[PDB]
Amino acid sequence: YPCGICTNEVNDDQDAILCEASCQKWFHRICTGMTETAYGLLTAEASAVWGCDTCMA
Amino acid sequence: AMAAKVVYVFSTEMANKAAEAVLKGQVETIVSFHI
Ligand code: NA
Ligand code: NA
Ligand SMILES: [Zn+2]
Ligand SMILES: [Zn+2]
Repeated sequence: YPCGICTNEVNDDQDAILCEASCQKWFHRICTGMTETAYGLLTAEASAVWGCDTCMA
Repeated sequence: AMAAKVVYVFSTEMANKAAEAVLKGQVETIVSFHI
């Protein structure tokens, strides 16, 4: 899956995040600007998902 | 059986802000919404 921001492949050993607002693209965490701590908290919370800037705007 | 669930959708900005709130001891969790 190509990262929705940088176009490079989102690999298994990279922090990956899926847009669950609509587009269902994968992104590298780092490309989104999300902190590692925010990513850890969001991925641990079952009632919380992420939406990309495009789908949220 | 049939259920419905509310799922909160965070932008990057609001994910980062919610983490800051947790770190600052202001809320227990990133979905601890309040007044
Ligand atoms: Na989550
Ligand atoms: Na997500
Ligand atoms: Zn990327
Ligand atoms: Zn999206």
